[PDB]
Amino acid sequence: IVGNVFGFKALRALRLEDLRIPYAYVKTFQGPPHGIQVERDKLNKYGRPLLGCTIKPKLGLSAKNYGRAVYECLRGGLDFTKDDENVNSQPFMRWRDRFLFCAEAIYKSQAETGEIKGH
Amino acid sequence: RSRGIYFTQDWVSLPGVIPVASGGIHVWHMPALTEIFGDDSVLQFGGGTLGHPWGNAPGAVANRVALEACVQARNEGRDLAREGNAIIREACKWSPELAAACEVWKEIKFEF
Amino acid sequence: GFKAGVKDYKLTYYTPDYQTKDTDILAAFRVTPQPGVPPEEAGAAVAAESSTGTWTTVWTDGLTSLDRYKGRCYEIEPVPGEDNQFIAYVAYPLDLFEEGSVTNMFTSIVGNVFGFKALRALRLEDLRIPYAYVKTFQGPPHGIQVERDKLNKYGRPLLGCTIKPKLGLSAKNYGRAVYECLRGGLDFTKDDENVNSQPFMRWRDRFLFCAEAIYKSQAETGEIKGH
Amino acid sequence: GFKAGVKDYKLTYYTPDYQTKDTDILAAFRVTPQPGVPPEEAGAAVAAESSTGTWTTVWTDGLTSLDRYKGRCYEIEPVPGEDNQFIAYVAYPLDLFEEGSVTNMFTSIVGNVFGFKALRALRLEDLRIPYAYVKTFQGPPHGIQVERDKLNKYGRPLLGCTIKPKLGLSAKNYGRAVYECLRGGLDFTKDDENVNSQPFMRWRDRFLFCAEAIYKSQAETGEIKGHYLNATAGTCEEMLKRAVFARELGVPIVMHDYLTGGFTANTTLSHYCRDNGLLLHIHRAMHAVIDRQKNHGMHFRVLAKALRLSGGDHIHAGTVVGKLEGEREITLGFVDLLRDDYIKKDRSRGIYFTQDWVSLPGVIPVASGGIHVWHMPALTEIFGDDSVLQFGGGTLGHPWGNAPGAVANRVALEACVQARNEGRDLAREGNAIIREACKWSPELAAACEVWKEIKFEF
Amino acid sequence: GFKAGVKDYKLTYYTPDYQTKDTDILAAFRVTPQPGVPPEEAGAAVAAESSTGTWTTVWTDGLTSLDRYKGRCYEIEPVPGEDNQFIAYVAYPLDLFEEGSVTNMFTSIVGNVFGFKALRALRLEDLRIPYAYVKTFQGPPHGIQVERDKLNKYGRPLLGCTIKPKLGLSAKNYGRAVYECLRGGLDFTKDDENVNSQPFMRWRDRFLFCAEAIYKSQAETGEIKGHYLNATAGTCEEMLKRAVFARELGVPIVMHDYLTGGFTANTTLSHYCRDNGLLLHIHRAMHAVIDRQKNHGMHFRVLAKALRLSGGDHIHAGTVVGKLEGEREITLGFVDLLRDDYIKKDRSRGIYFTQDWVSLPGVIPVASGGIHVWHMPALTEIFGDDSVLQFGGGTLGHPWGNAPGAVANRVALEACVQARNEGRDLAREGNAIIREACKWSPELAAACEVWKEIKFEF
Amino acid sequence: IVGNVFGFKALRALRLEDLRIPYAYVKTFQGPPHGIQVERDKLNKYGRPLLGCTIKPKLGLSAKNYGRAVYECLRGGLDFTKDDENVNSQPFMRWRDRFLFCAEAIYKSQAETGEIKGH
Amino acid sequence: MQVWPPIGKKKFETLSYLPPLTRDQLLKEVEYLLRKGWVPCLEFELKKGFVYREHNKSPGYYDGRYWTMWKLPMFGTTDPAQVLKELDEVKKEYPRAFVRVIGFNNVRQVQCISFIAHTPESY
Amino acid sequence: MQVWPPIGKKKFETLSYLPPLTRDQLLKEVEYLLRKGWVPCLEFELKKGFVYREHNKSPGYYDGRYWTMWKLPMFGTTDPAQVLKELDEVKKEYPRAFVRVIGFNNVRQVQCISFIAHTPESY
Ligand SMILES: O=C(COP(=O)(O)O)[C@H](O)[C@H](O)COP(=O)(O)O
Ligand SMILES: O=C(COP(=O)(O)O)[C@H](O)[C@H](O)COP(=O)(O)O
Ligand SMILES: O=C(COP(=O)(O)O)[C@H](O)[C@H](O)COP(=O)(O)O
Repeated sequence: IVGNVFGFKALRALRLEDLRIPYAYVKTFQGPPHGIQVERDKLNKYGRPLLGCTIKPKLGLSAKNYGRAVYECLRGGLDFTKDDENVNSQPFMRWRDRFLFCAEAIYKSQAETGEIKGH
Repeated sequence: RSRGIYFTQDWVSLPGVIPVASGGIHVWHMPALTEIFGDDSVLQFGGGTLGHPWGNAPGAVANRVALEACVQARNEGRDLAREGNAIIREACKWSPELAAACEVWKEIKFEF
Repeated sequence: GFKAGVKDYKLTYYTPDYQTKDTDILAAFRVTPQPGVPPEEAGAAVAAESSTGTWTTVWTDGLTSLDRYKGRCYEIEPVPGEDNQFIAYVAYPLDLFEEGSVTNMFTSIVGNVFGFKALRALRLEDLRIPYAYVKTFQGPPHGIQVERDKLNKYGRPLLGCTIKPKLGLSAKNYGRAVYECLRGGLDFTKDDENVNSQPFMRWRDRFLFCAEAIYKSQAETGEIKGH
Repeated sequence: GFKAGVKDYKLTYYTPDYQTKDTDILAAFRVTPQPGVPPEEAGAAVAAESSTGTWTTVWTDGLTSLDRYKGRCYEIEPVPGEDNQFIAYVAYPLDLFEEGSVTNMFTSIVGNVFGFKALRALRLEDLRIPYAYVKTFQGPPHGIQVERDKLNKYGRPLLGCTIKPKLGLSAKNYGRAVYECLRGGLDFTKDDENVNSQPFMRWRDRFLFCAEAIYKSQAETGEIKGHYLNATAGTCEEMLKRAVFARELGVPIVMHDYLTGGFTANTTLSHYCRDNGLLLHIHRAMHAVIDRQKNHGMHFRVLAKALRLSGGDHIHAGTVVGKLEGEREITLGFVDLLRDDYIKKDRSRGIYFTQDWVSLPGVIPVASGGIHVWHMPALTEIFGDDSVLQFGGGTLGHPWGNAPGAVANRVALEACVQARNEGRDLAREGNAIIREACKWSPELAAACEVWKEIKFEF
Repeated sequence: GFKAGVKDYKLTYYTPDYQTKDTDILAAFRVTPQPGVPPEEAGAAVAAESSTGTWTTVWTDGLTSLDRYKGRCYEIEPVPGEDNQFIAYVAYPLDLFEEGSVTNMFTSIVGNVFGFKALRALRLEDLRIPYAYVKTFQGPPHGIQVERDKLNKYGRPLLGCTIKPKLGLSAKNYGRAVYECLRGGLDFTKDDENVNSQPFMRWRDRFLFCAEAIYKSQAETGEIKGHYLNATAGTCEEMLKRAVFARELGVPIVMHDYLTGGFTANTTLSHYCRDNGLLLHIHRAMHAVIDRQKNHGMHFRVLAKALRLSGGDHIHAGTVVGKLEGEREITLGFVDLLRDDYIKKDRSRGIYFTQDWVSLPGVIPVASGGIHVWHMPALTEIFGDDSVLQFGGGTLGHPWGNAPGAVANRVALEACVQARNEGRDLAREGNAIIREACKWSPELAAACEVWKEIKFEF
Repeated sequence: IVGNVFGFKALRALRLEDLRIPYAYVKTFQGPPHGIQVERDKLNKYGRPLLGCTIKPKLGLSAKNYGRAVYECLRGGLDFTKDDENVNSQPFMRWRDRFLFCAEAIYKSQAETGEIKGH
Repeated sequence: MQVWPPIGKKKFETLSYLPPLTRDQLLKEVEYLLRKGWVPCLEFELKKGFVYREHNKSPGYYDGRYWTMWKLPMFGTTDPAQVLKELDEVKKEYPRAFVRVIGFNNVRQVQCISFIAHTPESY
Repeated sequence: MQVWPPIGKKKFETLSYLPPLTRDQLLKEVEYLLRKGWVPCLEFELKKGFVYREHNKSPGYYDGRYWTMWKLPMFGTTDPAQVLKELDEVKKEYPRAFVRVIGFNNVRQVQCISFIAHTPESY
């Protein structure tokens, strides 16, 4: 559907607005791992929008400050915190570290509030 | 087509995605937000939280309350877009966490 | 000392005085800003949102070193028209990037910034990959030299033919076309982009009839054959 | 056009006009040539044999680009005496080296050249690791910052004690010593270099009695506790068998001597420790064999750059005032090379090259070698907080035992830090800071009497 | 009675009356002590610090038996010339050492005792490995026996050639060059030590193009052919990735640099070599750093024994004549140790102890280093038949090229064999068996004109 | 059945002569991997006894000389050769080595006799 | 600058960040549920009032997620009166106990609101 | 020969083996912290002022390491005075908390100093 037809020299510009996926194709898909239903029932959270917060600055936080920051945000009322999109594994802060310090913080805020928490 | 919806789409029980709103939002956005996405949504505040004068725990509290304050008001039968700016002022009264954040992001509007 | 609130981007992320480093990834954005939006700001806007920055002051910036890690906009170049289009030159440090990871590099310099309501539009033209960054990459598994040694082909451009119709052919029909092709003198045949494995033709049957056909013609022509 | 036969080295491999590139590995050899052998030649001899060259003309050189790939000697520096010793500066291109591979880098710049009949002798002093090369390395699995976060330890040097006797103790007897040690106030205990698994004590029994003892004292002191578990081994399979069990006990830390194990064995280990969350402790067992002499060898400083990229959380670094040798200025040099991000050419400490590490984690220097309580302001002035200082005898030679030996050390360490923090000069008041801290600490005072006259000074 | 305090090493470690057990490990250290440290004190310092002692007294000595376990300096030989270098005899009980591991054995014996501030210089001349320890080792993957029978090659020295230039050849030129050298008469070709996997030439490529060439030359000549493939790598994953592929390619030999590679990885490599029948060649890359000097380091002998134990098919063994150092008698000594089941004491040869190997396979020594067609008979007389003679320069530098250079050496080798067998003397009538041989080979004769008057003498 | 009864003090000597293997228990076993009929159809020999020979000396022969005698044995007309009970893997000859020469030697005396051989 | 408490501030999900709900408000939520078409259901807990993990700990497995059910969900029910009526009765027998009001949507088969109605005295 | 007690010796990292410092010394540690361009912040805890492991146990993992943040790191503080002011303050809100004075390096981005500044009373 989009492999080449958009570079077509016999046009000025092309854009794909909508795609109708038949339902017999849709059925060769698992799709979402969980869906809006399971997500809510796993976490026990109902009747409101969920709340998160993306940690700042995008980059340049070290793992230990990541987690003190998560702990902070999760405890004061947020259902979720989060890594920025650019946050992956870099010199300033390697992934595994982040994961461990962040898991601690997850579970410390969860005790603190009695609310289910997810970084 | 008013919505840019070209075809009819049937999903045959495939799970839904929860949409995530996120991007220069703050405590004052909260009711426009609740009215647009509804309950099935994830509302996301980095600036909105990591930039509250009191810090992260509070910024959290500010948004969590201002969210809640919306929910109940809609449920009680208030209109969120006509009476939005107020459910928040009424809410500034009980949260010192909230009220602080509305003074700092008093008159930031993302409009172009 | 930490003061809550919105400030301009230009103050931290526009440094016309900056001297790029050999370690910096160097971005070249062709920017069409909104009415009102000055060069320096929409320029800075760009470097902040693609790196460390945010739409308000956040306190954790104090915890780390902005100077060590912010993407800067270091040069704006005026571009013909009005429009008021321009070329904004952005330096992101090494430290911002996952080693060996196009994925981290594109998420970041191109994750979000193109969606700023505050531009009409925005194009990434070119990126100076600093070499210290290259070195973290395997890149091609062989490369130009190595391919030629392995096939033993030298002195001329190489020759391929993608099979048609793009879709709708059988596994056996494929390598029929592939054999008649390769034997006539093509270095390669190919699968069209579109073909992977479908109802009309499951891959492994394809892979099979192609290989029978890769070789029947290699030994016929005395020439190394691919598909 | 190809002509068969011997020519001088100097003609292709001596380019005094060359401008080093930021991609070049920059070698600093202290060369003592034979009688007759000119500078330029023995200089060139060196770069050829460590890179692309050969003792005769070979034709295949025509097949490739010498200019693109030869190590060159670009500078000779005269050195005091006759002798006729000198410093020959060698640039090898990037392209010559396996990415991420100390092993390829040392094989090559140091494979063969030291055996030239045509020198009396030869020493590798320093190597400019170009950053584009650094970037191909994981290096330490955590680094200075990360270790401190994980243990939660801040503001002071760290404290270890290698257990004794080096050899001959039981598994159960080990972690007896380890527990009485850790509870008295040590951040760490360790396996001696020598202990791996022997007749008197098979490792996994050790690992077991140590862990029971790691934790009984953590919960007693309210303080995070380690014991260096040595993975160091015969084969690579065993070596991995040992840190797995460690991974599995919950234990913060493992050890490996990197040079008798080898940089290959070491790199696998620093790779596994990052993937499994293990601190890596390095002994430099067997070094002084390589590093002791002024005219021939490899300066410790190469051996410490090379460990930094192979990878490790801690490396022994010398004691200065100890039983093992290591002079002050030279020692201050390689501690910043282990530690810092950028290190400026410093000839008086022996840094021959500006060294940039462009964000590689730092390794914490470990001090350890016949030191005790009175050396502790020398230690806290010499290293700075950013160090493990380590007390074998200095803890199990304390008269009242292990929990008191350990106390004596922690307070005297604390005392120096309060004293420093408050504006006092550790070179000029430390003896008195110790005397002071004795009135308040009976354990300290005891270890002060046994060791009131023991120096090591040649 | 635990008495705290510093005591003389001599009290527990010096034991002039000790009778050694057929199971100890014995060491001969060439000690040059500082000024005003008595022989006996430096001897025991050396013996304690490599075994069980430390610098002050520890009470955990009482939990075990120091008698059972301590290292003992059991003799002091006052030494010729040097004032006042002596030779210290130390005995290490079997129980000290872990089964199957050179690393451990090199960790206690050389871990620190060489950086000792109370000495001027230390060097490890000889190590007597008991035969009950030797028996915890696989050793060589194959040995001189199996190697010969696998390849079907008998009655002469083996022949190789190291490809040049060291670095900078691309994979495709590597293989055309191997093909060339293997077809014209060589049993073996080889990668240089530095050849591992780099930008100019990635390992896998090299392996494939080189396997082809192996098998093309083998058909061409009817002789069994073996190119040496470097598995030396940054990580044992990578070292193991390469032998697996060499495995799959079906080719007879691989290479490892053991000292840079290092011992854990090396004995891992030998295990995979005896488990999948790969013969394994060794390079001693860096050896010179440690063995080169007379006063301080480790003699090549000690590292020769280490290799036997860890495993290796071939080990480099110096050329005597060629461009890098190594002297005959001594060079004679260490060959019987890599090769024989039994070497009696023989001090004329630098053979400190009697060494029994209890059937452990022998290593084939490899001569290699500025050798050429004229060296060939000195060579045959020194090493004998059980040896691998290696010519890169010697071949890749013949005026006619690689096939011929091969032919020149192959004939000049052969020409030696027969003459010795016929009853000629190779060192008195050496230069002639070659001139007589120049008469029938135009390949040979050409090479003697080009390397007419190159002599490596210093 | 043979665990302790041979040690009773009240006994001077006990020998187990035979064991009735009830058919019910037989069935939980696989027994021989191929058995007589099946061996014979693989090796393709009928009508006579098979012929074998154990390599001599018991122990002490090398991987090559084993295979050299293994070829000289098969070719001249044995259906089998064979390692002696004590041949296993030793400092005089390691197994992976015997196995590999002995296999050259089986197939070579195969192509030479046109009978099937083994060792 | 107000420091938020790290104890004494345990929460109950949707609505627990506002002041506790008055009976005009506990009514007004019940009406919404009914105005939307949900079915209301009351649940309660006497033991551990927040979330823990005793019996397993793998991802998204939690404990204390379930409470005990008060009777049957209220199919039939049109008045919000009759709900708080049940809330009165469940307090009146379990005063040392957490009570939650929930409501289902039967098409989607999820809980669409849930909010605390009653606590012990302090927790 | 004296016995170091196996109970009742709970410690708090740097300085905790020294006699408790007077305010003169407490201000002196702050002055050092400010003099080397670090940035002071106060942390505190009420439940669990030692490390344990409940929520996982793998190498490198511990719980209790994070305390709660007292407001914000003091960016732009110059006069060691201002640190004590906040210290006293947390003491008044929580006499029975554990309180640490911690100094941030922003370049190295690790805590360059961390010493305990108040205990409750009983344990
Ligand atoms: O990182 C941010 C900005 O954070 P904040 O404004 O909260 O500082 C964004 O939320 C998303 O990554 C942008 O993507 P999208 O435009 O889809 O949300
Ligand atoms: O065993 C000791 C001495 O112990 P102590 O002096 O504590 O009894 C040391 O920790 C290292 O062997 C020193 O070598 P390096 O210079 O390599 O650290
Ligand atoms: O690379 C060469 C020189 O080759 P050529 O002289 O044949 O060009 C050497 O043979 C060995 O690597 C040196 O090591 P050692 O000194 O043990 O042999």
